[PDB]
Amino acid sequence: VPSVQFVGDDDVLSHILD
Amino acid sequence: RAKAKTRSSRAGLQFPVGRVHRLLRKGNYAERVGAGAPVYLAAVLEYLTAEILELAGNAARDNKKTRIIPRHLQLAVRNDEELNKLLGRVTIAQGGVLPNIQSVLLPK
Amino acid sequence: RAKAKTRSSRAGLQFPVGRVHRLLRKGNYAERVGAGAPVYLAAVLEYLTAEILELAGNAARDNKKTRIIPRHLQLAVRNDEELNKLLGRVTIAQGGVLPNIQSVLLP
Amino acid sequence: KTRKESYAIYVYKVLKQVHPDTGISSKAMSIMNSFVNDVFERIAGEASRLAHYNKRSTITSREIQTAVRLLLPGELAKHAVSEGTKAVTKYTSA
Amino acid sequence: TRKESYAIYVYKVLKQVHPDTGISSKAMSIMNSFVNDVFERIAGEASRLAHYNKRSTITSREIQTAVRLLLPGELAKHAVSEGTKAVTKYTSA
Amino acid sequence: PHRYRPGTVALREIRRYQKSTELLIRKLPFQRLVREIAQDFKTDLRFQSSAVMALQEASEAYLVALFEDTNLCAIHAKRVTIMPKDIQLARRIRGE
Amino acid sequence: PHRYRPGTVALREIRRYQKSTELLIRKLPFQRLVREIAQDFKTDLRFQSSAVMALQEASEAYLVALFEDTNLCAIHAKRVTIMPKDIQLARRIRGE
Amino acid sequence: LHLEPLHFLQCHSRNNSPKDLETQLWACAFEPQTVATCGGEAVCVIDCQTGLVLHKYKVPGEEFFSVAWTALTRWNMLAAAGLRGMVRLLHVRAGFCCSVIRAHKKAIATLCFSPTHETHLFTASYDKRIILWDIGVPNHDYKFQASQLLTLNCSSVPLRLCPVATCPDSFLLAGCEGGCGCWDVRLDQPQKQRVCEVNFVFQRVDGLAFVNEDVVASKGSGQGTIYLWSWSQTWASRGSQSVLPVVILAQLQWSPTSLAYFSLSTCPDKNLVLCGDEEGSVWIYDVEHLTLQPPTQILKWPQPVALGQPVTKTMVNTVVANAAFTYLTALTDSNIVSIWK
Amino acid sequence: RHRKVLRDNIQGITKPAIRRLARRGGVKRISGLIYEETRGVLKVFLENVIRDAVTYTEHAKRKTVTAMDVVYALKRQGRTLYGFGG
Amino acid sequence: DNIQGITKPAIRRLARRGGVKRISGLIYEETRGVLKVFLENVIRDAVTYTEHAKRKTVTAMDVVYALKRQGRTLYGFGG
DNA sequence: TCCTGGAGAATCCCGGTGCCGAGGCCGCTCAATTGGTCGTAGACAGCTCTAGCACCGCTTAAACGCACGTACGCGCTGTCCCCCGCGTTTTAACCGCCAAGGGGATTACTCCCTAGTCTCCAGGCACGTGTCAGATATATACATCCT
DNA sequence: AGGATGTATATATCTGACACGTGCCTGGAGACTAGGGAGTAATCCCCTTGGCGGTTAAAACGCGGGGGACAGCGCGTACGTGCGTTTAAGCGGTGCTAGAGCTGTCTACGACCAATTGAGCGGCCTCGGCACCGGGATTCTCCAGGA
Repeated sequence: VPSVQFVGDDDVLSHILD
Repeated sequence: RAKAKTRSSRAGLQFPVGRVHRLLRKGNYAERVGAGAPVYLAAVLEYLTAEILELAGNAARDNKKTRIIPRHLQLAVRNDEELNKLLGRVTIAQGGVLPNIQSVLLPK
Repeated sequence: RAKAKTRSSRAGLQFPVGRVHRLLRKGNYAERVGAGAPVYLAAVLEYLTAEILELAGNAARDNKKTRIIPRHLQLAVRNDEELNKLLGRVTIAQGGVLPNIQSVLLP
Repeated sequence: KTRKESYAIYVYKVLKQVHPDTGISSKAMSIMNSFVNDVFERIAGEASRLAHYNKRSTITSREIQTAVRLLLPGELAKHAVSEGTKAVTKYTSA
Repeated sequence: TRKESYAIYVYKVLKQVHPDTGISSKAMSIMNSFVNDVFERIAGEASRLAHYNKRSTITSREIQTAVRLLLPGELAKHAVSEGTKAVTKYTSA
Repeated sequence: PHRYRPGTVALREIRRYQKSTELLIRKLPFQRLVREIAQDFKTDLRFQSSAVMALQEASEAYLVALFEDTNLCAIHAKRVTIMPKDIQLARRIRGE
Repeated sequence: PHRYRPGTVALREIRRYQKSTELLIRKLPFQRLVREIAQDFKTDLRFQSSAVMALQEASEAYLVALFEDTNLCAIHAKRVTIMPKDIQLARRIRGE
Repeated sequence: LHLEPLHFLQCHSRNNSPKDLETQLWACAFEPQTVATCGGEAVCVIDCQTGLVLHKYKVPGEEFFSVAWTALTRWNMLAAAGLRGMVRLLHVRAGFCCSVIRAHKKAIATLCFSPTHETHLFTASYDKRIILWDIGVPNHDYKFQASQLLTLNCSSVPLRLCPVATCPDSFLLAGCEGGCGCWDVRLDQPQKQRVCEVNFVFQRVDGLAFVNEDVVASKGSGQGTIYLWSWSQTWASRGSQSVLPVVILAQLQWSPTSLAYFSLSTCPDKNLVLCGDEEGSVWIYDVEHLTLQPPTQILKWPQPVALGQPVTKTMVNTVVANAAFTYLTALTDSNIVSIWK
Repeated sequence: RHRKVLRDNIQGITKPAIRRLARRGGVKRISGLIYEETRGVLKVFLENVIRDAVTYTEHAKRKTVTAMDVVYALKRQGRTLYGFGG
Repeated sequence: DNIQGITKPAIRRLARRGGVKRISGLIYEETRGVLKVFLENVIRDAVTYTEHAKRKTVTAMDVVYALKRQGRTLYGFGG
């Protein structure tokens, strides 16, 4: 069973901007 | 036996010396409480009460009223420098604020 | 009789459970003091002392010194958000102040 | 209900002393009771701290007087001390 | 005469946290004052709670709630954990 | 029509509200806010009416005093309009 | 000859005195001041050395905190120099 | 149903703290193996296969409640909204938010689209309204000119919408706190404010979706039952009645909890009904072959390890799978996007 | 724990209400961002006070927050309140 | 006239520890008055405590108690 | 360019009417008073040993005063945008009313735990003493501020 | 980029303050008893909550515009920096004695208990001080138009 994987703001491949 | 005079009567006070003594003895302030402690504390509280009431009744008279509401107490406290210092971190319910507009904000 | 066991040892504490019990009793806090209140209080005080000393010793190391001094306690307290709130109205003797210059004063 | 205690009657007596022809609302009475309780707590705590600091086990009138001096501003402190001294002297007399 | 202080216990805690660190006289006095101040704060809050709830006894419950009221969040959490752990250990033994 | 110069009605409101004592925040919205905040600390909590009212009196007192300090700071800045920096300065000097 | 421009030595002294912890007021004048103030409250009074040291520590801490607040007020006023009105505003907001 | 756990992602942390779990995630949707998920202050676009979070959009203080994709003629736009009643349409592929619609003054419960003639967006908010928007075509500069087509008044707070399968642009069904209703969404009628046309009788309805073209799957709270009823037969049995008992086809046994806001979904190509429960399980019903009938399979909460410890207790709110049922997502109240293959 | 709590009751502290509070304090002109600043400050204040009040309520093993809870909390925060049973 | 013993450079150094870069010429008398008021309050409290103890000497503990009274708890001198 | 008159909106003042809470009275009960005993807290005396005050001399670091230049306080000017004021529409607070039950507040009981006490000893404080971490002094390399 | 000033560092010295040990003794721990506290169960009625329906005040939205925030500039002065002279603070050493600290006695004041009673509190009820309100007086604001 996979453990819970944390994905922080720096882990996102791209940020959506306004 | 003899008739009871009441300790407040002996001290010529209106606040309860016996009740204040009980409150000191049950407030866990010291293992022992002297006979003079309640008399002094009751006298002090009575004097402070007289001061606030005098100022508040003056305020009510200035406001053409015959009963003291919290506004009158607030005015009495905040217009007296020493009471304001004493009740510095105190907020009175339904008291409002003293009228005060800064000079710059008024029209030129 | 039986071999005496310190109340601190039973609670696994280094601070004096008995002395704390006496202070609570001889301090006019309540008519009675429970048998667990001293343990809880000693544990809390020991924890707070350990927490302050850890940061103070870190500050001492960061200055290449073996002994904690008031400056070190000041740095430890004022660089931790939570302790600084707890001792926010406390002045530590010989502690100095944290180095801080406002941006607009810089050239 | 269960008897609750308040300084309403005493505040009313003092009010009729200072201003005979005036009254007070329930909210003002609550504020005055709170004021009396607060000053009681302040002075009693100061007296207890004084007794502890001086390693004495009695709150005497001397402690209450020093607490009044410490807590209350100048002129209020002077008048309060005079009133308390007069009260204790009259009490001892009788 | 005997002037009681928390010096020995502070030294014990220091050797637990930093085994190779010493402490100066002024640092020791500051720590002693800190311990006494927190003692007074927690004890006073506990006394107030007992008086409010019409109780004549300061249980570990009053100390726990005093710690919660006084100390900030994470410090309060850790202090409550330490206190309850100490009480559990004391009761067990 | 009548178009009172800007600021006149502001001074009038200052006088009107410094004369009065009535609470200025509406009761039901504040009650709901109090319940929402209390939710995060405990669930299924009930509030005495007096408790909500005490919270509102204290909150309004605090906000009024804060605005007095903010106004003093704004006037210090040679201004008449209070801005977020004024509230921040007042709260910082207060120690909050 | 060489001459640092205004402000350079100011920053240098800021850094120097924030690095240190030694009392900045001279001890003898402060002791004289303390005794002079005390004599107005009770004549023929003696001071423990530690008492004057405690007074000086507290006074210096108070003044440094007040100067931090004063500097913040000056910055708020788009100024780099602290003036008496800055201290007055700081103290008024502090409740003094 | 030979389902295996593929990812457990924690990507909607508040304050970007890995320790945030209690925050609840509410909705997820597949782009027409890419899923958009929402909860807390962030909207996340996740690749269910690789587990990488492709895109994340944060708006302060918002608690997103619904996301939905739409294919526009050729951008697959993503709509998000939540606490503040503002519908935000995000061009995920391009990487920025195009426009914002200030649709409601109260929180927006959920959003939906349909194969309407074009670009329709029903928004159901707590002001007791469902507004139908025509977001229009984006100009050259990625700007939208939203129009209001119609306002539906509801007797209670709407929770989920499902356009009628056989006439998605004529009648709309919506689940509300007071029950389920049907609203006439035909554009040829002139009136712009319309009350519920028919209130159905089977209490709030916290889950609602069509299993096939004719069968509706619905549920409430505190009943332990999922109702299957025919749209065609009900509508034929309407007449002029405003209140109409539905023609029930079957009932499915579900957990007995009285807790609300547990939503269901379907995979019509596979004849599946999906609904998470308060224990974190996924109750699956193959109603093709179909007294309270049983679930075909219960996918228990596998208690994945978090911070070195198992997350033993949680709740799953939303479960969505692709048409081919190759990937199923279950959202929890624990800031965990459960992904199953 | 309740499941879907709408944390939007701070906006109930309306713009005119904040303006009235400002006017009682002697303010003449108010910037636009003052309203959000005030909302945040009020939220922080109420959070502190209500936390202390709920802590007293839990200690008393009670489920309703009495006015004395709030009075004690304010006294803790150095904000003594008169008129509710001081 | 012992308040003048608090020299201009002493106040300058105090300001420097406070992060102040430029100081006005009128700051000095204002600071002297502020310091005098603070000392008056603290020393009044300390001497009240000393009188209560029936002592003619002001101890560090009297000052500590006065400071704690005024909400300025001081560590490093007992208590 | 300024002032004055006039209208216009607002607020204050005043006489009439009504309503509900302040203010007084009644009955009861428990908290204060009185009378007495006992124990120890503290008031006072006597003694002693610190330490607080005074004084004096020498060194040298700090304060003081003056010069000088320039960085900044601030006064003025212009621009523009954003907050005020006011009309109109939308919304929901608020009042009154009814209804239900959750839980606070009280009462009776009973086991527990803690205060108080006697006894015994070891944990902690005072005192004494050795040595090494840090303050001091002098010399050399690195940073950087202004020309 | 260099000159100069400061800072940083590098080492030797020495030293006094930390930390360790030993002896003593007072506070803590063990064991025990006794009674008041507080937990717990039952009961009851108050107060919280929840809903509904209508009325109207308040919020909200928008529109026009003026005045206030804010940047740019110019000037004059007041404060930072440096240098040289003067002052007095700091250090040390000595001496004196005021009074803080401790001890012993003795006794007067305060805790405790029991009996008695009336002060204060809950409850109940009546009327007048204040909330409200409709009309007139005044004072306050703002703009047009003449002197």
